[PDB]
Amino acid sequence: CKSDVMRKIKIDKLVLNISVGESGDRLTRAAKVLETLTGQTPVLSEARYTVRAFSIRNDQIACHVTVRGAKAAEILEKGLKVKEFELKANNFSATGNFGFGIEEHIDLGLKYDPQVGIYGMDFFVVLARPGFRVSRRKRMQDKIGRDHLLTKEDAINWFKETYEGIVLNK
Amino acid sequence: YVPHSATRFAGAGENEEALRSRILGGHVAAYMKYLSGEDADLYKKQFGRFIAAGIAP
Amino acid sequence: PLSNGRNRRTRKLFKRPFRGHGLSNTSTILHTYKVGDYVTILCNSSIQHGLPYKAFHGKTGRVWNVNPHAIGVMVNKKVNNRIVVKRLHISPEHIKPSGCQKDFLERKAAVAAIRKQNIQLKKEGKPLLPLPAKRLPKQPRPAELIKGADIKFTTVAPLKFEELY
Amino acid sequence: SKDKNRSSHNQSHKAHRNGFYKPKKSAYMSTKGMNVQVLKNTKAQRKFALAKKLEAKKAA
RNA sequence: AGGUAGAUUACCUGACGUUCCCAUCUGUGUGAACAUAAUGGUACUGAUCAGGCUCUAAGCAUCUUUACUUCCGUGUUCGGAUGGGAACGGGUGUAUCCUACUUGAUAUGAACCUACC
RNA sequence: GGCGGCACAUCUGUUACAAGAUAACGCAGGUGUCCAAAGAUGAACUCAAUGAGGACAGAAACCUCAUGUAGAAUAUAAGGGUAUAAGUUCAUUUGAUUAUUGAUUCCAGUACAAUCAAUAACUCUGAAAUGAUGGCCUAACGAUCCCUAAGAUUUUUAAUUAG
RNA sequence: CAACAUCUUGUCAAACUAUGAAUAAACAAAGAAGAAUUCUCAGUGUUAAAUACACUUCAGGAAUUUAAAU
Repeated sequence: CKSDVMRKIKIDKLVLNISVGESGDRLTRAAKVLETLTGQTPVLSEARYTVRAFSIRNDQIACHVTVRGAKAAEILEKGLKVKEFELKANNFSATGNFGFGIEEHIDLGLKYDPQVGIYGMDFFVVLARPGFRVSRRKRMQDKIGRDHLLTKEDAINWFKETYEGIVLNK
Repeated sequence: YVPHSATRFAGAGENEEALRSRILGGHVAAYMKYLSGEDADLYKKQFGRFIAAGIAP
Repeated sequence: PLSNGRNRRTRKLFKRPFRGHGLSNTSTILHTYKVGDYVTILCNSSIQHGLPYKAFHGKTGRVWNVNPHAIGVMVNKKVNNRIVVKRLHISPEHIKPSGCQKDFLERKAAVAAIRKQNIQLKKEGKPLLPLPAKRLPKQPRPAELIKGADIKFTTVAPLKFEELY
Repeated sequence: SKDKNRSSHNQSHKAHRNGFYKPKKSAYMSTKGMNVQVLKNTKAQRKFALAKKLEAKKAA
């Protein structure tokens, strides 16, 4: 009857972002791989500050998407298995999140084209506890307690159990 | 008398019977007769006290 | 040399009170003003619509008319060598209930209480109570005795000059 | 030939010779621009009392 | 005791921890339809399997902050007025008004209508 | 005096002296514009920055969490105002309309111009209370005569039939 | 080393400010005609309806007390 069931750490959101420096064509292709990877259309992102060194303020630059629930679990399994569950101990944020990046989208090899080329992708995993709604609800918006909030080490133990992947301290 | 416009009730689309049925718990009644058609544990989980109290859809 | 703008020289006049920004009170819009009341014009810069002129800030006026969203205020203005009557229509966000007659209003209550008793005493035969005494400036204090049993003495003399460095 | 531009010297003394003319009591009792419904109520009653008073004068 | 609506708008805020839920509140389950968005995360709707874990509320601390009180200090400054003093610069005496910063002590809310325990 | 400048119509802070008024060819600056949205309304969101993380990616690209009283943004000069907004995004729309009053600001209590409070229409947004007669406020401008456009069908009558 | 944090220290602002005087500015200290109370009371309108409330010479009318209010 212990209330530990209300402290069960779980995934609440997984964001995949494809940030390219060009607008058009390539972005129309980078957004198409995320529709196949996740099943839902992504959202395009525009530049915040224009810089001539990067050849980039109203033009679409990136295309990210967030998946939650059971769908985010298998996509995390695919992304983690590319790294073979080898995540460094420096990849965990102090807030309890962690992330990594990939170079080649493995996607599908049956129908592959050189038009889409090769894209790199990043993964970010946002954990939560049952009771995190208090900061997101419209009415009576409050702050989660310090003890309820996760930490860097609280995310490490969760990652070392549900996937058994060891954490490198090199 | 409460001033209002009739474009935000359960109608505002479909017709009056769509609003009238929802006033009579039509959406709740159609839920069980759909949930029971698909599964039984799902029907028990959602309407646990409805089944025990004997309220037919 | 200044300019003739409507809201000239309001860097400090129209600034909000320290930690007094944002919305105003709710009693500001709930206060019930009636014709004949005394009000104080206090231009609230947070409401730029219907803002009264900066010359009437702090002026005390009398309510002369009540309108659905604005309250009529009638104040006195000083001109070259005469005084003119200024009639304004001001929303409640810029006026305030004046307390000029707070002392006067309680004196009327004190007299009305005594007078109400004088109609309970004359017909019943008891001697009638008098009205409260009128206000007077601080009068010369009368003679009195000071006991020598609970008294104490401290001598007073010029202090020897001591340097602060 | 420059001149002195402006001075308030001897202006308060001039203003207090025939001092600040206060407005009369008739200035505070004006009723122009008052509430429309309040004005209608007053006119409706003043016409009711006037007709009644003039009828009694007519009878005698 | 709790919940809804409030008025005063930090004695009501912020940080570190702590205490119950018996009712209520909350978090909690689900996505077929109203309706929702890239995501049932928000909002929407249907429900009651579990929980006081966070909320919320009550309290702790030589706690920052905040609000009152003495002190600072009749000190700075100031209105009136010399054939007063000084080469200036500035600064008395007289009859008057008298802040501020700071430090020390106290507090950490009071209060209105409706329902239910 | 000339040459220079506009202190000539004008707005912001300061000089300026804790009501109002207020000098210098005093100081630091500003105006003759711009906007079918940058007007109106409804909804949603919260900005700058910092800390910790993620391939290229680094001091500056994009993504996530936490802190974040506005340190951002608000067409412009400066000063005021603004956080379930007045800022950003989305959706609808043209009240940036017609007619009549009474006031406030320069005021000589003249005109121009500006600022308001109502009434009678027809409408916009919203579920609604409300809001809307241009721009969050303080500058963004104009007589007599002349020319050039818009408006006066509501109603009142005459003639002929029936009473 | 520097740098960045944090605690102290010395000195400043007409175009900086929390706080904030002295002097001042505008009210009240009893004029629908010098107060008050009791009874009676009407027309419009607000209002869910009002006997509440608003204005109407503190609508109006009659009695009693009353010249008081730095």
